[PDB]
Amino acid sequence: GGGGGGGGGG
Amino acid sequence: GGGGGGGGG
Amino acid sequence: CDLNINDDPNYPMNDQVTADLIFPSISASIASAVGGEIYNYAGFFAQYYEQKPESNQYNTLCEYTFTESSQQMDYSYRILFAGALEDAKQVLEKTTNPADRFATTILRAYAFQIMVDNTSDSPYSEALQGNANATPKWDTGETVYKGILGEIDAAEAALDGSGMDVPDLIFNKNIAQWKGFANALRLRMYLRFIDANIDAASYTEKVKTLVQNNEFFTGDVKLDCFLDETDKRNPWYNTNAVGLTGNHCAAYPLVSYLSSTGDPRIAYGISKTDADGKYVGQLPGGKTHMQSILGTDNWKNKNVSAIDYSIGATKPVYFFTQAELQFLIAEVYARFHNDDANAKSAYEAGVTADFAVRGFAGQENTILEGACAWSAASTQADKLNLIYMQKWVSLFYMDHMEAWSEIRRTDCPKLSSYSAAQIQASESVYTPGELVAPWTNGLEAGGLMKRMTYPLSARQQNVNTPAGVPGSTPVWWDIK
Amino acid sequence: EKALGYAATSVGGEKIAESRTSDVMSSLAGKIAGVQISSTSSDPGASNSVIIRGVSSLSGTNQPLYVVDGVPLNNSTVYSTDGLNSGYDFGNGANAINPDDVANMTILKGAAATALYGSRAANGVVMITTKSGRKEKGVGIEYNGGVQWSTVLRLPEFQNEFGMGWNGNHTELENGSWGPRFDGSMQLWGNVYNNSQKLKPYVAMPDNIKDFFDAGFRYSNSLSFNGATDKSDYYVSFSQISDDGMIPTDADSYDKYTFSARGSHKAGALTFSSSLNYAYQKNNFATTGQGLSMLNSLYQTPRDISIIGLEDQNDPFNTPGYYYTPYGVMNPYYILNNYLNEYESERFYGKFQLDYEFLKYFKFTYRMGLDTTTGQSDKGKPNLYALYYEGTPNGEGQGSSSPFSGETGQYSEQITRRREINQDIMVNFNMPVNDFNINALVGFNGNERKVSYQYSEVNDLTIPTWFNLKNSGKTPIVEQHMELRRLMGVFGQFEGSWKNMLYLTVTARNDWSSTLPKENRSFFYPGITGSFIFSELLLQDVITFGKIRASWGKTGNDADVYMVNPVYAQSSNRIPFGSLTFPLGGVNAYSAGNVLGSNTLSPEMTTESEVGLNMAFFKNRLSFDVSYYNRNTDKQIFSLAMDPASGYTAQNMNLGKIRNRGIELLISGTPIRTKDFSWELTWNFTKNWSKVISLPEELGGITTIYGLNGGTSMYAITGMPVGVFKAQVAERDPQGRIVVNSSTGLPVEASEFGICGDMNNKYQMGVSTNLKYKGISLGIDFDIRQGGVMYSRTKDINYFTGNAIQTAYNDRNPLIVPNSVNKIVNGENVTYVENTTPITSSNIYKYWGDGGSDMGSCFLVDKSYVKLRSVVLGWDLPKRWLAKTPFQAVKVSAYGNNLFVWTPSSNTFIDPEMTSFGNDLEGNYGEYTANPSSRRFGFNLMVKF
Amino acid sequence: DFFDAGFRYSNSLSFNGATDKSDYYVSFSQISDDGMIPTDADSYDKYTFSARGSHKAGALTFSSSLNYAYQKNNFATTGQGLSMLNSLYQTPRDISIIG
Ligand SMILES: *[C@H](CCOC(=O)CCCCCCCCC)OC(=O)CCCCCCCCC
Ligand SMILES: [Ca+2]
Ligand SMILES: [Ca+2]
Ligand SMILES: [Ca+2]
Ligand SMILES: [Mg+2]
Ligand SMILES: [Mg+2]
Repeated sequence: GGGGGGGGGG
Repeated sequence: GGGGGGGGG
Repeated sequence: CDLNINDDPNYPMNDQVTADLIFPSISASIASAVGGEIYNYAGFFAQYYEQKPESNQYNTLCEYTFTESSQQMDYSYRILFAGALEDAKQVLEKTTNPADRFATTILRAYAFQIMVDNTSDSPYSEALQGNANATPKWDTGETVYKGILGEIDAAEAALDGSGMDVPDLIFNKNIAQWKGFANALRLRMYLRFIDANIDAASYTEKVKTLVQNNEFFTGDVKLDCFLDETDKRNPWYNTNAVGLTGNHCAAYPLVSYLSSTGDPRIAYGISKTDADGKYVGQLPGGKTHMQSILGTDNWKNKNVSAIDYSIGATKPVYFFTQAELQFLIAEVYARFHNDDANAKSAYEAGVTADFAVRGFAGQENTILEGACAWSAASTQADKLNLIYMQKWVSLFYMDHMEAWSEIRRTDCPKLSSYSAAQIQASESVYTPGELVAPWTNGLEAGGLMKRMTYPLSARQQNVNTPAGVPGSTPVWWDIK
Repeated sequence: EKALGYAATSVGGEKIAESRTSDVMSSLAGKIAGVQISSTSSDPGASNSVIIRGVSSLSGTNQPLYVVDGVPLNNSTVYSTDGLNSGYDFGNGANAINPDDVANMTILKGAAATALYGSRAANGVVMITTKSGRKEKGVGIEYNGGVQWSTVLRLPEFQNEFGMGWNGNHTELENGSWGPRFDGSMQLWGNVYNNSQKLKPYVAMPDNIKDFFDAGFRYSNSLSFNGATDKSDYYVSFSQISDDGMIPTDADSYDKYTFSARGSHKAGALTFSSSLNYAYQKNNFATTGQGLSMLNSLYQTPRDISIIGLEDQNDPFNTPGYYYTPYGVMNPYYILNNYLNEYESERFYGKFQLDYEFLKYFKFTYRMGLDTTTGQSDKGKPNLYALYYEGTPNGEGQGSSSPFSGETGQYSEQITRRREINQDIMVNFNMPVNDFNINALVGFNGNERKVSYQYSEVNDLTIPTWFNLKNSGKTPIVEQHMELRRLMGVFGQFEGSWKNMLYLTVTARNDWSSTLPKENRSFFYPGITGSFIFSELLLQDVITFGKIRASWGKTGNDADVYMVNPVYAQSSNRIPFGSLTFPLGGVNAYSAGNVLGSNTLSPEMTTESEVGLNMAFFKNRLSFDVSYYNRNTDKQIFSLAMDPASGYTAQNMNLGKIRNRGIELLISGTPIRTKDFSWELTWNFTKNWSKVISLPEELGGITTIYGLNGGTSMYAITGMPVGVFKAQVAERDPQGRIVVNSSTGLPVEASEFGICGDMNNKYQMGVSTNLKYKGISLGIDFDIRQGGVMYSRTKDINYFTGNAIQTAYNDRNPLIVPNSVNKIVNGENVTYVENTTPITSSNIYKYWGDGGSDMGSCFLVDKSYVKLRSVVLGWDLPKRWLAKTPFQAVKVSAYGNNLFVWTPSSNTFIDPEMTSFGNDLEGNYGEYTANPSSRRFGFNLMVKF
Repeated sequence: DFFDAGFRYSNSLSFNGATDKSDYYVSFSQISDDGMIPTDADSYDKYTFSARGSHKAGALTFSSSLNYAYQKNNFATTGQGLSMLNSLYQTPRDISIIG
């Protein structure tokens, strides 16, 4: 499926 | 005011 | 109640959409992928950049721990086939202008060249059929190359002298430059067959005939139309500098090589470390290991050299750089003719062409008279290594999908024999420029990335999609 | 009526309204069998979901048809189309009705006799009936004045063992808590400003997130004016609501205003009545998402850092350039004080009805409805780059990894215009013969629904803070959109009756829809229902009521607008986290649309079978209702997923059957009843079986409903329930043991994603009690929903950030995953070996971020909960105290809603009544750091004049 | 001869009644005009709906008036450019305009 997301800083 | 234009002939 | 109101007013009438209106989409669709996420992961596989210590977007590309369900190229798969390849099919239905059909066929051909160079097989003879065939079979990569080369051939033979009447954001209606684009594509795919040892007799002679005619392109084959705006930027910059934060840092093979040769191009797209002011690359897949070994505050973003995104906002998308075209010629002379002086000439021409694009025009001599001087390449293998290692530098920050594929065809840069951990422990065993198998390597078989996974959308919706195979599986034209 | 032959429930306004919720529907959460009512979030003004007997529409219209008097009501929802980065919800069309105006609400659950309201009725019908006229004593003025607070209900349970850091090492700048075990020693933290830095004891601050919230406050004022004669009646009302919720500043805002005027006058056989209503709302929302949003920034806090110590902006260390952490987040008080996401809406709806009785047994009725709405969004965010990038750590000091790149400002505005028109012409015939009774109804329906909007956006703001389309030196982005659909139908409904014992009904309707292919607009759907009251003409007097029920029938349906003909869109390309759109560069371009049209479509047909039993005993002191239903929605037109290699990514075609079967059970009684005291108990039980039956084979048996790219995704798969989840699980050897990586210790991903449960509750139920002692009332309702799963980014971010108590698992010492093997692969030889590799301290942060041995599936969370839904304490004052006063009645009332939630052991993170993806099917995917749910409690004064 | 005959049909309905304590009026009006310039570019649609009521009860009288008004307009733009009439007048006296 579509949408994507980032990760975080660390 | 604001402008108008001539015609042609 | 007029019920005859189911014509979507948000779109034009289908008659008013002629082939001049559809055609400009094709070059842009392709460049969205090839200069975008495909360019992005290919940069990792070709070991140009690595994952920044302080962010986490691309851990699984660098450590080779993605899988088929990671959809690492579904966006591009959809753009190339349901964006570009469909628009192209519509163009060839709507116009009969052989010049337009020639540019359309070239761009269509290039699209299949990119998909095959990622997943070997590709839908082709049954693609773009709609409800007539929701589940097209995936042709073998040899059938696809052989077919689209014949398409280019038959579309060129169709030219009648008339001109292009479609908006051309690539060459601006210059039919000579389009023929040069196709012969450079012929040259690229002929060398793939040759080093795949498949009808290598013909394609050796055909590549010989091709380089003799010198009917190639001038400048770079690119899409030069981007603005530092919004939805108008270079895809790789738009995604990786606006959509996300800075994730890319310089990788160790590229940095050690540009440092060894004294290359001033080491300043283009790479930035000195914010901590000591030198150039540092990160060993592929070794972000977490470097933090483990050195500690948290000693392997931060400041301790590694960051990929510069500032030259990126309006940077064009490249389909075939001139330096790479010269380097292929250089190869054809060096190992199919007996012409060391034409080889040296095309080699030097490529290095000169690239020094000029990256803004160091007039400095090429620092490698053409120093460490990468053709004079000091004794064997015909030390010459080929030199042509290939400079082809690799040349394609950094220009066309990463090709860099990955030329690494795979020619297997140069060589894969080092030492591990990431052995290189980190004692640098002297490492030959600068050689690839390093990732420190964390999700490939049960080890080694370097050989292909992309089949797109998950095809997997779920097309029963005739080949079964997933590990990243280590070579593409039909890589045989060592 | 209640000669009905299918499940229905009646509630009067007093129950609707006693809860003093702003909304007519949310009070009924868990109070009616087969009616799944849920709020999208605790944010003021947000939408309410209402699904009746499961999901039939695969995308994506499952709300019931709201019918008010009785004209269809617009129930359109306004929520963000990108829930991942800018999640917000601004309300749904039913939230506009003022509950104080409701006399009766009747929910028709079954879809076998829907000839009266048409296709939309297959999702069920919510028939509301508004109050009319008196005469009473004395002037006819009722005032309700309310006040209520909201506080935060459930935050994730945190670890308070380790503080700011990464890899288990100390840090001065992290957005997380993988540091050392708390010392009490004095360490540094935060950025450095003017050669100075903050220094604090390294201790835990367990209340830090809890202390960040305020108390929401809400004040309401409602008035009504009433009167009647023997030929006429007149009602006029006004309601006012102003909510500023628990998140600090005024970003949680909802102002509701309504005005209504309803009248009827009879002159002979003719009756003309009319209702006209205006609704206002102003929503402001604290935007959610994975970027620079408030809650995402808030969860990414070390356990030792004082959050409420960050609000003072005259403290340089809190200014955006010197904020203590530069990792993809910002000072939450900055985001709330400097971002914008406002909505203002104006809405007019009403009806006109002309009744005329003629020739003893006939009655002509013309009824016409109009509902129109103008809504206007305004969102903006500052040019963070211009203001704070140069010269600060967070900053130029971060380079390309600064949260200010490329945050150059943005401002958009959109004006939506909605409009629906409904017209009914009917003729009724009602005549008794020899104990029989005949009631015929012949009618015509005409429907017209229209929506349009105008969007316009500018980026890269010249003056950093000003939000205006003039404030940019770059190209503006404009978009325009409009849809229009029409429907006409003719219908008939035959009611047969024998001696108030045997009731029979036959319904038939043919529709002509604009959204079906021109050669196939017409669809016909009949129905039949029966009711047999064996109470009457069965002695005792033990059985108050005994009625048996049965129904079989069909409801047809059309498709969404513009699904038949192919279109060409303005060329654009969707790339990860961006777009490339035409024009380029000076050229405009068109592209072939990715959704294949179809002119072979046929209509949708829902068929339902239902049988039911209703009995009362001991003069209604014991009463139960049981329904058994079998629902099949067939040929639903849907944009079905397709291989992009075909040239399109979807094809519109008629789907297979989506089946909903189950049981609806209600039991109530009054175990104690004296003159001054009564005690009632109510128990209702729903169990629904959901199953997609087939999805067209030719395109696969699977299709996405919502889902992240390479992440957890919710599907509709052929032989499985609606809303199947797939997510990454770890690899196992043939003998059950977990495969891990020889060198890192971390789990190894399996080849394919694993199925991980569905969206559906396995059962739902509620239990109520109601005490009345003289003037005092008490009501206590419990909502109980068990089973299913939902994606939770709140668990995601708290695992990743090292803040959830689970991540303190092994005292964070190096550990070998229990039962771990290594997969020894040589070419084609597979061998497994006991794993010797520990996960090092430095890598434990990543073990939990990925979701431990569970990997991605770890973040599918159990949907189950028991909830103290509402408690209402009412005191009706004795009529004697009001005599030398102007007052006819006075009732003080204390109440509380969403008061306490109980979840299984495994969910210590969210109130499962949460989404970021709207109030229908796609919302069931999960919550994407939706704002915390709240606990609400207040007072209400009622004053009759 | 270039001009047509504009056409307009109108429909107005009112509903009325009262008692000694109450009065109630409801009305609807529709107008559709297509003027004398040829084609439908000179058009006006007008719809109104109104409900007016009052109720007396004791010293207290409450009353309300609510109205909805719709219009759609199409204008044959005028002016010194490529407008209909400016084109119409700059016609030689020997040219058949209906041709
Ligand atoms: C949209 C739906 C399409 O259906 C119709 O055309 C309605 C026709 C029936 C008119 C009934 C008149 C009853 C007379 C007592 O409908 C519309 O867009 C509205 C068009 C105009 C209707 C005006 C209604 C006047 C009522 C006083
Ligand atoms: Ca607030
Ligand atoms: Ca412990
Ligand atoms: Ca006219
Ligand atoms: Mg397309
Ligand atoms: Mg190879």
